Amino acid sequence: FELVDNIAQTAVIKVIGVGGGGGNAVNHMAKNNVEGVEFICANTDAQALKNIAARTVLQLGPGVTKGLGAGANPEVGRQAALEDRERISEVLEGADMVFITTGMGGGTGTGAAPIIAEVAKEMGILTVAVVTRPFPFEGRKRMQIADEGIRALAESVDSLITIPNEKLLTILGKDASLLAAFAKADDVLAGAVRGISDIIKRPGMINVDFADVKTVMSEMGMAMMGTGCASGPNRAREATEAAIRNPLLEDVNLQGARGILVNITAGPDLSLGEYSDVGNIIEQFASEHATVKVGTVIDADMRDELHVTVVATGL
Ligand SMILES: Nc1nc2c(ncn2[C@@H]2O[C@H](COP(=O)(O)OP(=O)(O)O)[C@@H](O)[C@H]2O)c(=O)[nH]1
Repeated sequence: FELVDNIAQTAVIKVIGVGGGGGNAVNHMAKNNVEGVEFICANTDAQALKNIAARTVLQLGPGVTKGLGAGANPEVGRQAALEDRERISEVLEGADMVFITTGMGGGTGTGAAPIIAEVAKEMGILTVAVVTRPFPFEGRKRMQIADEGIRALAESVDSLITIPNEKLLTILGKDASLLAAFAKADDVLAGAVRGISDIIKRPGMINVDFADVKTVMSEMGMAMMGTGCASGPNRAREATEAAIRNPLLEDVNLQGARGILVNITAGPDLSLGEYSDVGNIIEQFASEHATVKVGTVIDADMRDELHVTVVATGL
């Protein structure tokens, strides 16, 4: 309750997007409602890094690729990354937590991300990776590489949030279309990152800190998440139902999650009343052993709506 942690709200959070898709997702975040974090784009494609939101960029494998980017080849991404080990670390120093975000299935992102996680993880930084999985319409070829990297990535991250791009279609449905599909991806990834950092950076009346997060998140590996967003007299219960009922949490057995982290983002009116509801609903779907951390986020530039965001760790 009363006693807060060592480096609570103060935690220096960096967010790095690897490869193309990643850069896109990141640059989206910048030009959006994602504050308290330092953005960074890291691509082997020197070209891509030209003129982008994030004020910190890192070109990988200058030698290996010559600013031409690992032609969808993971190995080239991994090689370019190892070449830049030093540079990677220089960019990471001072971070309490790092967000490696990227679209798996490509070359830069796929092969480079695991290395970067490896670095940070060594520096003793809370390493969380938020990555997508090719849309069905991307070919088994690409979908094959994704699993591949994800397997490797998992080996060196405190936690790994997978996002089955398929599900995004589920949602979209009618308006499903390349533009929207990837735009949606961008958005969801932003949610995942914003989802957690906001809990640390923009606390509400009841708050969770870095110590709380470190717990449910440190070396848990393999996570999934889902969002809900209601409003009106029962925005609480509703927004929560919607969260669990989120497709992105369709085939997930919360009873299994060793750790569950929750985020309630609402106006200055978010009463303790609701908070209780949010947690009660959760406490049922969770395994009595599971360690559940529920926190509040405060947002003014938002009204009656109350968005809940759950994250199942140590799956
Ligand atoms: N969210 C999001 N995902 C993307 C975008 N572009 C591509 N992707 C996905 O992420 C993967 C990475 O592809 P790409 O960025 O070309 O790989 P890179 O070689 O690491 O640059 C793809 O296979 C897609 O499924 C984008 O703009 N946004």
